[PDB]
Amino acid sequence: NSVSVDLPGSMKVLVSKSSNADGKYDLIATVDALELSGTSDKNNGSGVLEGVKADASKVKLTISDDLGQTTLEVFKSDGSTLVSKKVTSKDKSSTYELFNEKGELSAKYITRADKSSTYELFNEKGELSAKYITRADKSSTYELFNEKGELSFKYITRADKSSTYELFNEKGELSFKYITRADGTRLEYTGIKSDGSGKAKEVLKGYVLEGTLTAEKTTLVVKEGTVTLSKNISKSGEVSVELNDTDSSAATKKTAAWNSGTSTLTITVNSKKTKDLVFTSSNTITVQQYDSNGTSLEGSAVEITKLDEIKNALK
Amino acid sequence: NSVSVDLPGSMKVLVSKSSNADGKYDLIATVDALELSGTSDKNNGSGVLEGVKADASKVKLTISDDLGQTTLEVFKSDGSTLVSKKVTSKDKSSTYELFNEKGELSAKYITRADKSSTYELFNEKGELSAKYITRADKSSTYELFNEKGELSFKYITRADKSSTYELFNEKGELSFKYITRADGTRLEYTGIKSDGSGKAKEVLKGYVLEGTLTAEKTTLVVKEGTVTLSKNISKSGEVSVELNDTDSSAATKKTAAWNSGTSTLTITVNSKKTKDLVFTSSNTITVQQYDSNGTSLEGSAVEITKLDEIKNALK
Repeated sequence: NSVSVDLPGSMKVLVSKSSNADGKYDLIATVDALELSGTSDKNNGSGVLEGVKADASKVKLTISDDLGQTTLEVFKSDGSTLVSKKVTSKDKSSTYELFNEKGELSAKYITRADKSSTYELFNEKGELSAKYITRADKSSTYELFNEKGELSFKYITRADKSSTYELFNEKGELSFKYITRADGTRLEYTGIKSDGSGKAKEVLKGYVLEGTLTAEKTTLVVKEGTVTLSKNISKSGEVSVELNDTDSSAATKKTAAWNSGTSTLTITVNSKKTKDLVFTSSNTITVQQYDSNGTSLEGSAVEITKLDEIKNALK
Repeated sequence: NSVSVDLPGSMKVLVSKSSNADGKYDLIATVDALELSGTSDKNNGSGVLEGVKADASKVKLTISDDLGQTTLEVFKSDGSTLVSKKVTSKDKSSTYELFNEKGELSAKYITRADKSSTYELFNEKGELSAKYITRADKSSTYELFNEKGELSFKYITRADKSSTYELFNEKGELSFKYITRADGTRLEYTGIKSDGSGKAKEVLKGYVLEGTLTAEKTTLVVKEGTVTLSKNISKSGEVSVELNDTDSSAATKKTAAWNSGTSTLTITVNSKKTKDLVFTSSNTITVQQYDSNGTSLEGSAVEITKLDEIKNALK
């Protein structure tokens, strides 16, 4: 008679209660349609079991002494050229390797305790041709490589539901990046140089802002007369806004203060606050005027629909 | 004064009501942060408008005479090397082309009336390196190509929520295919030859069926004594089941009939129905016995959990 033992990788092994003619315990398990058999010094279900299919391909199940991992190998009829290998741990992490006709690594799937995973594809040269990475927060990264193993393309989805397409030049350097936010506003970077500089544009509902990219930050600029509004976006997506006016008259010169907590730029002329520009979480801009004391806001905040309207607010 | 005209691709053009000094109508539109201007013989908003950015890159908007399509071209400062081209029709279909630094096609996105689309990526050689196709029923196909423009990989999702991974050999012939159904049962084909033949396995809950693949069909086989059960799956997923017994005694010989409408194989021995094997929509097998007249089913249908149980039913 036998005991059934649960193993990592949703497998079972049957161990004899009594040892055999040689002092060993007899093992049986079923993989695919095939009964594997083996023997072990231990009676806990650990050991090696093997079988041979009708096509003479071979299956080997290796169960570690503490039942902490299983290895399942499938071989061609020569007994040494791998078809597949699956290593599964007690902690539910596993590596699955797939081999091509030659017995060389063709694809590899890795899953982890956290439920994250990686899929890798390999070419005729045994080099990594594509990789898809899923993390536990739902986010993912897909990478395509070229004959030199440099990036040709990359697509990233995030938890915030943004997506990014990245294209790379012949040398594997980022050349273009296209970010689509969940709300459908976009950032687009073109002509990106080896140092991470290039041209930038932010696509908002009803208008576009233009500017430049450095490795440090994105700077989008709006000029009207002598005033220059600059909207800065760090690599991490943190917005900060500034204003400079070359007007030297204390009567007409605009200055401003940025409040990071309220995402609000407050414009001042001649010692009095004149308006608040709010840079909202919906990726809109609203403008609202202060009263003649520069002390309280009047009327209601007005959502900007056009770049001319931003320019108007800077006059 | 001007009239505003709605165009394909969510654009607007302002046309003068009155013609100009040369008998032409003046056109204005805004693309990105840039005011484009032009003139036309017509007063409907059709014609060509152009602008030059602060970096001397150029934008050209071509609006057809019947307002049936727009073409928006972005050029480098030379005025001829494309950065991007977007052709948009009245029927909401559009082609978006992206060019690399050299002015060569790097990526192309096509969307259609039906809301289906294709994304294409091109390599340094101007050859198709990857393609993603989304159809209107939600289904999609992703293809990766090699340096010879033959397939290296393909991933397909369907409306029925099945997925398929396909791997290809050095010559671009299918070598492996792994089908995962929505219920988590699987078909796996290995060692696929140029004629579409190879090894097959169906992964069911609790057991695996093995067999072979031809271009015609998948045949999974279960043998017990002199009886052979064959489960056939066409390329389209249509199941049919047959049984043959080499037993020559009319007293013990099994035969069977397949009912495609009820997905049921009915076994007969000695002129009496003995059991129904149902091949269910959940990709399970149930067995149920007939009474001693072979006329009505007795007890209840029992879900098979193991290959040994199928073999038992064939004894």
